[PDB]
Amino acid sequence: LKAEDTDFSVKEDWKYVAMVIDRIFLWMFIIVCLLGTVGLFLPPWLAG
Amino acid sequence: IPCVLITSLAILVFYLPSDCGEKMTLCISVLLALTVFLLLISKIVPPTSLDVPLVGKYLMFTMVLVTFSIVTSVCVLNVHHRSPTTHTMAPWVKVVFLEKLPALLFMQQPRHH
Amino acid sequence: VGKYLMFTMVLVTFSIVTSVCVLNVHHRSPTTHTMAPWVKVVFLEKLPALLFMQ
Amino acid sequence: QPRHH
Amino acid sequence: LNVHHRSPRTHTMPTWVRRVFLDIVPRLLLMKRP
Amino acid sequence: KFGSWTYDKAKIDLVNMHSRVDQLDFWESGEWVIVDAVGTYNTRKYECCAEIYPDITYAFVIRRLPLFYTINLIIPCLLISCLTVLVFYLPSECGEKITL
Ligand SMILES: CC(=O)OCC[N+](C)(C)C
Repeated sequence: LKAEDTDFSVKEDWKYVAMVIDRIFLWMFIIVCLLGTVGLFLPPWLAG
Repeated sequence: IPCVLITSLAILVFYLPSDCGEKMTLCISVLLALTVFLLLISKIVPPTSLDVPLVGKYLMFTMVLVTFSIVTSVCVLNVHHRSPTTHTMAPWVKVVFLEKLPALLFMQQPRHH
Repeated sequence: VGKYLMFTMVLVTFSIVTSVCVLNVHHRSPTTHTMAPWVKVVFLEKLPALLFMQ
Repeated sequence: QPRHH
Repeated sequence: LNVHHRSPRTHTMPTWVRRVFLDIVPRLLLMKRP
Repeated sequence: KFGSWTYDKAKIDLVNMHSRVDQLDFWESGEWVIVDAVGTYNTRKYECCAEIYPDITYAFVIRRLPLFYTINLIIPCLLISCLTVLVFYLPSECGEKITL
């Protein structure tokens, strides 16, 4: 049981690392998506 | 008839358990089918802007609703796959979602343990 | 042929609805649901016998 | 391979 | 997905990865472990 | 661009009957609107011929009414584009990220 607990702990660490990578890239993609939509879809409102 | 049949499946995603691992399939399929039918109808009618067909207005409204449902399904899935090793439940979350809101909806949590 | 296709699409839509309901029933545990006595007496005794499930 | 066990 | 399905039987986590992605980035993103 | 083909300015000359294109009996289309429609008088020399050939050029400035293509292209595109970031909020256990 002790060995199982240690291995489960390491797997949990890997899972948390994956979650953190998802969160950072979610931040970046939200920023890029909003910035790009404003940059490339603002001009269309200007002309129309 | 195809549009009505597709639109009748829009609400099914909210009765599908998070464990089956198939919410995304259903909601994405509904959205894409509605989009295809909207495109077909656009091909049929003249490309004029004096008024919008009622059927097209309905399909567009349903598409907005299904996009909202996809977002909500993603959030529900994220909530469902949470553990003490990664997240913490705030006390307000308990007092609300485990006590009050279930009572309003006639849910009656078992709380056997 | 078109009439047959329409009829079958209606049936398949009904099957999708029923499959959502069946999946919902399948993923039930005591931690979240309690089985009503009528559910027991019907679905574990009577209907299975009618269907030769044993 | 770690091959711990 | 590749990072998520790692186990001690298949991989070893570097010390710097542990340090960074359990101390620095999580705080910078306003997320804290239990 | 309208003009005489075989008669130079010294033989046939064009006169603007009136600057604006007449739209009194126009049949509105429902997709475009004529913002401006003006005829301009010009003369120019051609490498074919030693004389000056006049012409009147009409420019039709037409504006598109955007509701149709808005509804049928732009908003479906935005609704699909709103889902691009959701994959990063989807847990890895649910087994549906690649699908989305
Ligand atoms: C003389 C003659 O036929 O000219 C034709 C070409 N154009 C219209 C440029 C003068």
